[PDB]
Amino acid sequence: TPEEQRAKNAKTILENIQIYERMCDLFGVSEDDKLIIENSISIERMIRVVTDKKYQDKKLKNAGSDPEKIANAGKVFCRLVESTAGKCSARLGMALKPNVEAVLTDVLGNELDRAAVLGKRMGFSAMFKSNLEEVLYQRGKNQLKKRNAAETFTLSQGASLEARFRPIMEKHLGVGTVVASIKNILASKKNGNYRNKMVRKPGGNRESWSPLEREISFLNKKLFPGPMRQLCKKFEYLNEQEKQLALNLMLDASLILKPQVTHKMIMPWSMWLAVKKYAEMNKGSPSLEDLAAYSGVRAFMAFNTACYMSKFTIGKGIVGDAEIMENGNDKMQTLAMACFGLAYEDTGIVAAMISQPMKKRYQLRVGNFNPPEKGTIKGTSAGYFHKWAEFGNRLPFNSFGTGESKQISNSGVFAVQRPSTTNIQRLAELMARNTGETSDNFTQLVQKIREQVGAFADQKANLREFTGGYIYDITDVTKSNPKIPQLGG
Amino acid sequence: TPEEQRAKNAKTILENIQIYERMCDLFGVSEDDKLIIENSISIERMIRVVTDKKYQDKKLKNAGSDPEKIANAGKVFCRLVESTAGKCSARLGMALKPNVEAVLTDVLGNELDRAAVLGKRMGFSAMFKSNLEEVLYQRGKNQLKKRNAAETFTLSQGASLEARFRPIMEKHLGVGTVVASIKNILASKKNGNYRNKMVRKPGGNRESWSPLEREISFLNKKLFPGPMRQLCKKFEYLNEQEKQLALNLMLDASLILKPQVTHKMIMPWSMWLAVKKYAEMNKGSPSLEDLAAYSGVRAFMAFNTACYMSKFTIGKGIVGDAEIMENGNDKMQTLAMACFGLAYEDTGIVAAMISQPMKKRYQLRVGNFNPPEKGTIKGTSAGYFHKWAEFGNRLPFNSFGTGESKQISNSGVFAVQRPSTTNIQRLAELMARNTGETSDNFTQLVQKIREQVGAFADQKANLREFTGGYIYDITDVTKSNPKIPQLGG
Repeated sequence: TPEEQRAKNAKTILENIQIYERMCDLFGVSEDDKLIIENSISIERMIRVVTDKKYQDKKLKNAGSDPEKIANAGKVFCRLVESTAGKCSARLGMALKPNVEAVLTDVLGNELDRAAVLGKRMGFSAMFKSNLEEVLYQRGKNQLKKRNAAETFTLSQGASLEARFRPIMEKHLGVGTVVASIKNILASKKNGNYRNKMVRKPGGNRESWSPLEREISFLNKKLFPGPMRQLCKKFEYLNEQEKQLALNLMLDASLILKPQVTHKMIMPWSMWLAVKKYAEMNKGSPSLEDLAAYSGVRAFMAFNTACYMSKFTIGKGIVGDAEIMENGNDKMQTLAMACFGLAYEDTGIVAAMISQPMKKRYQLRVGNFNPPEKGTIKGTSAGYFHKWAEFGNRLPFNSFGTGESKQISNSGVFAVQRPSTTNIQRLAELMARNTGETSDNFTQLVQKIREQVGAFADQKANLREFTGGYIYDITDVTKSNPKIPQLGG
Repeated sequence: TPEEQRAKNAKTILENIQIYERMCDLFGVSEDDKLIIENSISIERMIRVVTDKKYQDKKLKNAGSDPEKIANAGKVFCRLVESTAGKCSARLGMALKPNVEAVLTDVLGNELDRAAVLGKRMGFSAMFKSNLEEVLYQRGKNQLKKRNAAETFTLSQGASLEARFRPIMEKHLGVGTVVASIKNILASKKNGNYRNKMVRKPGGNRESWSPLEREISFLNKKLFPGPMRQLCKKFEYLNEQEKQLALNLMLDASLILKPQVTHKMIMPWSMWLAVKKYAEMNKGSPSLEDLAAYSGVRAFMAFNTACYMSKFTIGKGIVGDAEIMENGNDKMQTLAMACFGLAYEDTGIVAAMISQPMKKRYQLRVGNFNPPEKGTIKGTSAGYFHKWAEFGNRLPFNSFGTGESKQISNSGVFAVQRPSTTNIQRLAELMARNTGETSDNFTQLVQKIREQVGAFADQKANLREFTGGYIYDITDVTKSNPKIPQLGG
């Protein structure tokens, strides 16, 4: 089956490629300029705007009698990079919404109303944009609405998304994204700035239910087994302030605790195009199905492949303010961060894989990715993840558990006078948990969080990776060369 | 929106102008004598007396049977400047309370019972009077009641106000004003010289609550983030002596610490009239909406505009006692101080903006602004703030904060053996602050104040302005010419 999954993935990407090629020709993009990651972003952006069904309802509500509003409902704009003589600039490409719909309906089928097929791939793109926004600008103008601070922001990977995508992206969003959503849903229940809703998810659960259930379900799919998932089960029976308090403490606990939260890679569509043209310029050996997965070393193959000759803008100006500034390899880091979701990964790990030193925001420099008045083109530094690694989704051992099967209330076939490993107390706890015990949960789990943090603050002594874990060479997807990132100071 | 805010402001001032024009004609003021700032003050004064609802309740309580008390309840007096042959004097203007009420109800609407509409503009005027009193005479006869010393007085900007205004003026009053109020409220709880009360504030908070809450809220709106606002949250749970002790130390800390406290400009109503007549004498180019803001360089435009030809009294006598005395430009300084609230601003900054040397009380001379037996008129020195500056409301960087987003408990997708930036200790502090930790706060925050002062006593090395900050020319609202006030001795 996984080979056929790589094939369906390869077709999915080939569709995105065919759309993008058509989009590039549609706005008049020059052949070399098609490679541009900024152009990837611009097309992907335009597709979000067109596909924003909610905002289209609202647009209609204010579209009024004005013939200028009505004509601009037919036009679609795309700010794109165009180059000449090694210099580069923006152009305002324009095509009608039916032109965009034609390409989309042609490649994905007339039933774009299969919200699953278009929304899956566009969720992944919107997530990549959300990633890049998150590394860029700490979401300030959105958090002035979404009302929460920097630590909450760190756990809120993917929370730059338009609301419609948040259901689609369930697995990969950082726990804070869900938490912030719930906290803001309680504000919406005061403010009326919202419409409440009901949904269903085939292949997962045919349950037919609201944001309340949906969020709690996603929260259960994320939280740590035992106490935190038990708080997740309690959650419908917390009062609203108890929900906010619980959310806060769980969010804080999630700053340490790393239960199942899903990584993903999303390279830009122009990098997928770059992979196609690379395969072409390699004369019939690099095969996209070999790269066609949301997981595993195939992702590092694809990124380092893009690291041969892919192209992007350099503005002389900065996403910065002081006189200290730094090079395109920092853009290359930013791209990598956005592509693999590295924003809360270990910089030391990354420093060894990228095989160059890593950084914090006080040090990070980049451009805006938005097509320029004037600037210059640049191409990729070779092989950049000169070491790779195996991906993953949870803590090494989470927390200390019970005996695995022994030390329970002993059985006795043989008629012999005996001691016993008497354990009726934890047996009665297992009965209490499976019967759904409900008295003293909030505080109980608050305390359990307090002491679990302490236990973890011991467990750190070995709580570090899946036990084969090292930064192997690109000559060593074979995991032959186990080596550590750093000793310390 | 800000253009429309300038328009509503311009209408607000035009109303004040129409009231003042009518007031000037009502007491028989000569056309040139209408410009007089002392006349501005006298009208504004009379309006306070009429609008003092509390003191009108008390007046009724002692009005008794006496027909002389009853007739003088109908009369309203106004001591005003009148001039002849370059000499000047007082006249006791008289009009009935209904005459004053007619002008007010005519221009602001019959519902002067819209306490917001009249009280907003009158709070700003009463604040200007409080400013001028504060620079004049260090509030001695009020502080014999309000029981606190010179340093407390310096932080108590606006504390000359009648009580009713203190709620209205919440943003701009110096922190000491609130503090002194709280300390005197505790004395009132012994002495019974008061009635306690309840209020609500739309557009801000629909909470419906007493001076205790109101003061604590205003105090929270002022105090420094972290320790001082945390003391602000504790405050309801301090004992009464602990409140007094805390108030003292916070007040002392506020002598160094400059968290958010709001500047304002209030030029005299006769200076707004002077702006009108100036516009008139300029034949259709100076526009009041261009000047219509409580903030920004528009204020220096208006003051320097008044600096063309505005007029005021010179008495030969002095608010002074020794044989050393000095000129009308010192009145001009006093006016400026009262107009912009400069009383605790840097004299060096002001010396460069006014483009002439600045002073302390041992050097400051002025008149009483109260219409005279005999004296002479004088007019303004030209362009007086020959340099201007950008306004502001808080310290440059307050105090040193955390890392902004990095150096928290690291996440790990990749299965690799690793060090960590282990920071569980400050993570547990963030949990303690968001859970509302309550054991050891008074002393804890006393200590935090002690050490914060020390940290600040280091941080002074750069703690100086918003980083673009200089005394630019009036030819340079364009901020083109960055230059420093002084090097030192």
